Amino acid sequence: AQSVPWGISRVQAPAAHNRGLTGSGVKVAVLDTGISTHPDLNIRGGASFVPGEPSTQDGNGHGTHVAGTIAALNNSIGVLGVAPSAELYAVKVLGASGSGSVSSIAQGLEWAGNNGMHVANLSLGSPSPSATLEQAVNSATSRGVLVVAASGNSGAGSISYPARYANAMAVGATDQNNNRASFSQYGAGLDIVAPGVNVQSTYPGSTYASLNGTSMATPHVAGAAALVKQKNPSWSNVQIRNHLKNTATSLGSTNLYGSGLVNAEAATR
Ligand SMILES: [Ca+2]
Ligand code: NA
Repeated sequence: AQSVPWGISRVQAPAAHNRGLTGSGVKVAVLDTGISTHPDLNIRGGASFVPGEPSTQDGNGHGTHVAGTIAALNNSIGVLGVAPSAELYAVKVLGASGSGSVSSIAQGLEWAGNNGMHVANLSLGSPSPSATLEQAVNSATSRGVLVVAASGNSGAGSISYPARYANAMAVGATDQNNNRASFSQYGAGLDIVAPGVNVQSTYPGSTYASLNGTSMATPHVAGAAALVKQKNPSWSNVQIRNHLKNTATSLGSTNLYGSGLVNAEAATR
C-alpha cells in the first residue's frame, strides 16, 4: 500500500496531482549524499563531485530521503512525492558522513546549470560565507536554475549558507501545528517554510525512514516548484519562486516564516 506522508498532504500536493500536474518534464537536481536506486524512485542521471567516488548511489541515506519527498513515485507502494513525475538527477556533493565542501557544492551547482536543470535542491548548509558558493548560486541562476536551499537546524535567528544568498530560495521547517519547528533557522533571507518534522520518505536498501530537519522541508518546495514549472513551462526561476511565495499560506512574521507555508494547490490554480 502507498501512504501519503503528512507533509505531502499539508502542502496540498494531491490536489495538484488531481489536476494532472506531477512535475513531468521538469529536471530536478538533488545536491546531496547521492540517491540510491529504490522501487519508489526513478533516477534519470547525475554526477558525483565527491573525491574518489564515481557512483551517485547514496552512501548515507539523506539524499535518498530528500529525493523521495520531491518525487517518490505515485503507485501502490511506499510514499508519494510532491512531484511524482519529476526527473531526478543525483548530484553527489556530500560524502557518506554528510560533510561537504564549498568546492563540491559549487561544482554541483555549476553542473546543474550546464545540464539544464530547472530546480536544484540543496538540503545542506555551510555556517560561513563563501564567494565561490555565492558565485556558483548566481551562475546556476543565470543559466536558468531555481536554487532551493535549507535554512539550517541550529535554532538561530540567522540562516545558513547558501540559503542566505539572495539567489537561493531559503526554506525553513514547520511542525504539525503549522508552527516553526524549534530547530528551524530564521531571519534575514528566509523565503518560505514547509513540513520538516517526522517526515517519512524513501531510504536505501528499499526501506523508508522518518527524519526531522530543514533538509526535509526544502524538497517540499523543490517539488512544488516542479509542479508550477509543468503548468507554466515558459516561466523563469524567479517567476516560479515568487509565485510560490505569493500563494503560500501566511503563518505570521516574515522574519520567522518568510511568506509562510508552501501551498501546491494554490500555486497551480
Ligand atoms: Ca509510491
Ligand atoms: Na536566499
